[PDB]
Amino acid sequence: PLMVKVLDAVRGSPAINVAVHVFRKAADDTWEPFASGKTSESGELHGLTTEEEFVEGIYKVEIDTKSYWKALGISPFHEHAEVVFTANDSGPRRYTIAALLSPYSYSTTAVVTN
Amino acid sequence: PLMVKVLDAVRGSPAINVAVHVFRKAADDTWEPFASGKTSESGELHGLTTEEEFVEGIYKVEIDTKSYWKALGISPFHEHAEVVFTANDSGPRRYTIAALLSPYSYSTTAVVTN
Amino acid sequence: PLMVKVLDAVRGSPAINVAVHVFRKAADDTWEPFASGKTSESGELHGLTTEEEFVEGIYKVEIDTKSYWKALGISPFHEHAEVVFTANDSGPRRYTIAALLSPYSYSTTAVVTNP
Amino acid sequence: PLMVKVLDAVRGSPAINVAVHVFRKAADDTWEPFASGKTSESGELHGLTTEEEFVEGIYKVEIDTKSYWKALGISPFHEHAEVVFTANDSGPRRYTIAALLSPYSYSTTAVVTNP
Ligand SMILES: Cc1cc(C)cc(-c2nc3ccccc3o2)c1
Ligand SMILES: Cc1cc(C)cc(-c2nc3ccccc3o2)c1
Repeated sequence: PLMVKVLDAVRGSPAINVAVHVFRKAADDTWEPFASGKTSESGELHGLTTEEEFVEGIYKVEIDTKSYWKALGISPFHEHAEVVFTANDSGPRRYTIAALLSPYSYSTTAVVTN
Repeated sequence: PLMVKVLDAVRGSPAINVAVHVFRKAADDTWEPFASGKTSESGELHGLTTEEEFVEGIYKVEIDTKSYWKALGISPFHEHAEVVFTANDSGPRRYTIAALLSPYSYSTTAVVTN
Repeated sequence: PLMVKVLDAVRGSPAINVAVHVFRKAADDTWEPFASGKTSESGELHGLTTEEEFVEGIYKVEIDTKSYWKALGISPFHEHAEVVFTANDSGPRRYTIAALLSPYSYSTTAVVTNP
Repeated sequence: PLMVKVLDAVRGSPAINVAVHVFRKAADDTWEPFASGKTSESGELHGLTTEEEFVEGIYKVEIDTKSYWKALGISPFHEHAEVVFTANDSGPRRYTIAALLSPYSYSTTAVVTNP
């Protein structure tokens, strides 16, 4: 139900081997680790969770943009990109969190489908 | 070798049934029709051309954003979105022209891969 | 030294009355409240801090996009937009944090100048 | 009534010395040259036209992004960014055409105000 896709606006390519961490907000308002991985050669990270586990709640997707740029020998602005949203059962069932990265800028969009 | 993908930033969905026209720049500097179609339920338009036909040159991808918004009952700013680029044989072989649409704004990125 | 500007991609206008909260990473790694305000009729928020107070650190600029959208009758996707960055680590700079908002998408850019 | 502002997403700065050509659709459906200029050190281009001259029409703002990038040693993807819109068809408005540039990506937003 959750996929993350990352693109590099400088090179016009997927952003490969980017670390991504997902957290779920706990009842005490802290962020608890939920799932993680590294984007593939296609810039995608699949397999993070299951329908059973991805219950309604507030989630945060943290994308390690700084390490990505540093590996390319480029100084970037942000520490990371963070995407924070509520998962809602009464909306479509599949969430794609997309991010488009530049050194001093990023875009993120949610594509929510059935 | 050429795919076009269009997303709707207002609804968080693919932009479906969007008309797309591709032109190739002729020797006399006019734009000649090259290929066209409508985006699918996934917001994608595949099958526009072939490797044989997609020779080096300057191409323009025109996305009929205004009709898309009007069909949703929303007044938009732009007449269309236009993406103009040179196809280069010494780069990767597959070009994805992506567009992210809002009523008063759009983003476009090229993802060029092997 | 720190300004925030927010635009609305739906209406083609400044995003007015957007709440913004700034935090700074403390020595204990918690996010300490640093400054807050709301965007004006121009979509800008000025006067958050001073060059004396805006020391080196890791800052988080939280833009309350959900609270903004709900008021135009849009149930938007994100809770807020968070912009996290190291500031002033090569000496004082001026930072503009710009954000462009749509209900299911946003972008943010930093413009950094050396006075 | 017509301003263009351009930012560079790579450097986190205004995009300076960017050429901009504006055209207007003529009665014969050709693109007639309307105004041109270059962005300043602030990334802004002011003074393109006057409210008298900026009549209703379909306008195209061509931003010469390739010419810009080639100079920072980036071979970029696009030839230019084209922004095409109907203006002033409900009476005079003020238009800001903003663009955010990366070598393989750009975004553009319009801010439209009624004086
Ligand atoms: C935030 C943003 C900006 C742009 C120009 C494109 C996209 C985008 N999001 C995508 C999700 C799936 C496949 C292709 C996609 O392209 C996302
Ligand atoms: C992150 C972003 C993306 C785009 C296409 C535009 C802006 C933007 N933010 C602006 C604030 C004041 C004047 C012009 C502005 O343009 C900010």
